[PDB]
Amino acid sequence: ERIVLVDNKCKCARITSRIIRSSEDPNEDIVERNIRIIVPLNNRENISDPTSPLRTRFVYHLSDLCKETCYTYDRNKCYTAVVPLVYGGETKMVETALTPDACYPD
Amino acid sequence: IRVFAIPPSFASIFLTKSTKLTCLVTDLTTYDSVTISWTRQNGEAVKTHTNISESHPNATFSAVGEASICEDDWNSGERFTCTVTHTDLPSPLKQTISRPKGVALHRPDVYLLPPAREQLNLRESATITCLVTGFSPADVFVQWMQRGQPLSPEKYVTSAPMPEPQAPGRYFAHSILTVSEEEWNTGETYTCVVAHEALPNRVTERTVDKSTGKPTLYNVSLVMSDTAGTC
Amino acid sequence: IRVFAIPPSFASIFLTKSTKLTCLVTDLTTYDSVTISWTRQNGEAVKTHTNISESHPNATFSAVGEASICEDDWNSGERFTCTVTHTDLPSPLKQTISRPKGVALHRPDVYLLPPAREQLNLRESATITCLVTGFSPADVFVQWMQRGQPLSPEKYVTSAPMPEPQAPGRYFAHSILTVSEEEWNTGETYTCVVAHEALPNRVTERTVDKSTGKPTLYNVSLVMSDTA
Amino acid sequence: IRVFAIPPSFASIFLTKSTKLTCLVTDLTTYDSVTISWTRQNGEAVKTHTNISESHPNATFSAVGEASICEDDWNSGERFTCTVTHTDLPSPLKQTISRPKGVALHRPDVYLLPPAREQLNLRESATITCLVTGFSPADVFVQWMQRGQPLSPEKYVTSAPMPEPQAPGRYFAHSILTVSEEEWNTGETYTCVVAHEALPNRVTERTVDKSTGKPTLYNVSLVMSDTAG
Amino acid sequence: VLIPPRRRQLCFSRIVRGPANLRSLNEFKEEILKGAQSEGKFLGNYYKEHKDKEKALEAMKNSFYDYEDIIKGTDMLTNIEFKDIKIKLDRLLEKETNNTKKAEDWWKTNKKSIWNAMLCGYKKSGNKIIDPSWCTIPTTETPPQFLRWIKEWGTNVCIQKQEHKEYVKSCTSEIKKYQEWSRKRSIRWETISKKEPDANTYLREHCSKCPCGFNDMEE
Ligand SMILES: *[C@@H]1O[C@H](CO)[C@@H](O[C@@H]2O[C@H](CO)[C@@H](O)[C@H](O)[C@H]2NC(C)=O)[C@H](O)[C@H]1NC(C)=O
Ligand SMILES: *[C@@H]1O[C@H](CO)[C@@H](O)[C@H](O)[C@H]1NC(C)=O
Ligand SMILES: *[C@@H]1O[C@H](CO)[C@@H](O)[C@H](O)[C@H]1NC(C)=O
Ligand SMILES: *[C@@H]1O[C@H](CO)[C@@H](O)[C@H](O)[C@H]1NC(C)=O
Repeated sequence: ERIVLVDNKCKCARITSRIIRSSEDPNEDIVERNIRIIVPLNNRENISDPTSPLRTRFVYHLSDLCKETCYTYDRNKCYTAVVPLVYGGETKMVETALTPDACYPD
Repeated sequence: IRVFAIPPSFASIFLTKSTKLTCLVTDLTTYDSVTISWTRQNGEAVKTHTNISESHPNATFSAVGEASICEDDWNSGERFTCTVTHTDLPSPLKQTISRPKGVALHRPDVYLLPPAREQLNLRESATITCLVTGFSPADVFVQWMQRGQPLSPEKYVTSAPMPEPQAPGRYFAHSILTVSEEEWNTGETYTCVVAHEALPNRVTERTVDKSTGKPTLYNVSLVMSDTAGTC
Repeated sequence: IRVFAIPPSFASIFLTKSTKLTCLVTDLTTYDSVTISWTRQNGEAVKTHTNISESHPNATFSAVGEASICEDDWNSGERFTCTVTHTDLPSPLKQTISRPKGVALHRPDVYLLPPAREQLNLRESATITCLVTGFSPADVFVQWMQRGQPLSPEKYVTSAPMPEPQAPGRYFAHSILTVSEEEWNTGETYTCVVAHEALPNRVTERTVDKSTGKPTLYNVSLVMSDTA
Repeated sequence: IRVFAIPPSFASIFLTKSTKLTCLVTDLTTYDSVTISWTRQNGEAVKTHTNISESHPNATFSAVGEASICEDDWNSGERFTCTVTHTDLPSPLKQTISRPKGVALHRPDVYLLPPAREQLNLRESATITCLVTGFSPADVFVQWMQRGQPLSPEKYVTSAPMPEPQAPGRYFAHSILTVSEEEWNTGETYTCVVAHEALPNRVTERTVDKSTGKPTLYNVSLVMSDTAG
Repeated sequence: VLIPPRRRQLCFSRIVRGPANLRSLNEFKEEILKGAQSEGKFLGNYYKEHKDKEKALEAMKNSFYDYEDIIKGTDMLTNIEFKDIKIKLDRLLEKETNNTKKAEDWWKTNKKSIWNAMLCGYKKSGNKIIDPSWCTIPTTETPPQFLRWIKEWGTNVCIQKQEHKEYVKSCTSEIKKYQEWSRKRSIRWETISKKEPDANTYLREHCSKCPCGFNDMEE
């Protein structure tokens, strides 16, 4: 019976405007919008940049996500950044894997 | 007069995009009689010693072998033997090195731990340990960074892989970096990288600062606006 | 043809609870008139010797004679030598075992780092790690005790003492112990016993618990409005 | 005349890391160079006793005889006998003492209680009592260490072991480290080193800080009136 | 000894498995051992459709006897299951009751062997009716299946060998990659060598599903 209005994965939100029938008598049925949000509490400010500050503030204006300052890594998407590496004095760029679990070659 | 064949470290395989074999002999008199040929499993020898570097502070002889071989050829399991004909050695010896057969591939889960609260209370130094757990093959490569600036190789010291007690196939590695507690108290981010085969693109990184390593306080300012937001 | 003395290290002394002295003969075959006697500077080599090893095809036998002596007396550097008289080599051979006084004594600063929250979140297994730093002698011995009972050496792997580049006179060693997440969330307390010579009491403990590292202050501030 | 034999207590063996076998004499007329000695099961000669007490003003001389022995012989049950040989003594007297046996070993439980909040408000001192309960036999050596350095015995006082009400064999003890609140408000280790025979490694520690405990202090501060309908 | 997945399929409550002792055996060990109604996730989650219905209940028979031997002398060697305090949690509480009965005298999964027999957990999620003949194994039966040395062995071939067998009957290197269980048979054969001559006959005649399995792989 749930109608999942929004499932934005950056600003994790699961607004479900599920209708609930009231008791045995209809015509007073209640409508409820369950904004289930999972604040990460640990993700960095610029989530793709690990060296950025920590998120001490989480704005969830529901108007924007109904229709970006990304917070939570999406399952399918891979967030990564280049890293410097030194082995014998050579500084070689290479891509990283900030979410290795979902970033296997597929 | 000891010569040892060094198996190809994955650091050279990946970052330099080449395979180099070094069967170096040290603590021997200089006669320049070394004839080093990296004979393969087949009769053909891929390459001989190149760029011999005798110059050292101790003035002892030092001949280093080289073998530029294909990475796929390495993965095929072909073995290579280094032979030394120096008169110091009583007889020539061949050092066969082979790529291990049937090694399982498992992701190197990288966990970065912050210095203990008590250690910071010491107000003298703080040690950050990057733990690499559950990886196969045993070979692994770890480096350290701070806000995009790699640290000196001496500042961070890593441990040789040892078997994982619960998973005999897997291994674990241990790398520790030390910094002044003021640097840690500043909140400077420290990032640890692990270069290993099992990873998707062979490199993964994790970072930690004062505010995320078992922090005492969670300062949240959660704000929601336009709760209704019908659409 | 040489005899290799085996000075039981601090790890062996602590584990076995007693000093069991052994010197092992290498590359020599058994001969008549074999002699063994722990001789100090004083010369009172009156120790009992028992369980003499027999000849080994590779000419490597122990000819071990075990003795019990105080820890502190050995720490004084008595320089025990098992005198061996053999037919092929008339000259007796001496193999001193003693503690070099030159080595310093810096107490370990053992730190117990709980499992990273990234392990617990994945919810498979938690790897407690004990960090032992600041000890000059390379003779650490780490035991893990859970619920006050020693754990088998199989469950944990103690890294060998390696040099610490940042401290020339001190070495460090770690000993990770991995437990099932369902066991760490149970609240069990794991104590990292570290046994070392330089310690004032020769033993130190650190306790790690489910709640050793916890956020002491949650500061959330929900701000719910109706307009932009 | 009469002699006293003093077996080494757990504190003596532990505190000095050596076994001291002192044999003092009481009610003995003073005379120069009084000879005393111990004897083992084999009767081997003892180390030349030294540090003999002087002649007391009360005309009673105390001849103390100490011999250093290996802990293995005494902890194996081998018995020692003290013999006194002197011209003043009518005849030698033999007193045999050994490690008591037959007592069931029980692991001490070292619970460390932080000072009461009431004591802190007085601002004068704080008592960090270390509770060593449930151990047998009644021989424990409780010590205090701060930042890995032993604290002076003047600061901490340890009550003698006493029987525990719940069980007969079990005993308990205490150890109170009086420290100024200023030394306690700032986090300090204050480890309670407890040495006892039954322990796996003969020692146990319990650290206490102002941080230890301190349940998570949630501070939910939610503004909800922004909604108007 | 080759420990099966009894390490995890045992889903003891936190109280018994943890350091905390139990207050009263009549109410907490009482309610905690039944508290392992969570020992009903075989058909609840895993065996719900993976295998036939009978095997899911057969796995519960394995847990029950395992549960019984945790209470008195199993062979796990772990501070939470054997050499553990949970066995002492029992002895401590009964001994507190004036030695009213030894854990191995009564309450040995004999006096109150029935429990729920885990069938509530079986029924809680799987919701599959238990046949009357199937309802006597999750509860007590006189055979103890010999101290887990030859029951956990009983379970090895019930799945860990017969399903690889039927895979083989269903690349050849992967088929030949099922011989490492043949070397692992040797050390456990030594273990049993410490009634019937060897382990093979036990599978042949004590066991029912075992004769399907090949006696020896031998590549
Ligand atoms: C900081 O956030 C910005 C977006 O707000 C991102 O910066 C760019 O991200 C793209 C995405 O692949 C990269 O290709 C660019 O290289 C990034 N910019 C630069 C200057 O490198 C990114 O999420 C964060 N920036 C960085 C450097 O990680
Ligand atoms: C706690 O949160 C409030 C509001 O969110 C903020 O004003 C205050 O500074 C925070 N305190 C700390 C110690 O972070
Ligand atoms: C805590 O959060 C509040 C609200 O965002 C902010 O004003 C304050 O500066 C923060 N303090 C710290 C120490 O992060
Ligand atoms: C608790 O929250 C209030 C209001 O959010 C704030 O004023 C106060 O500083 C906070 N106290 C802390 C974080 O200790």
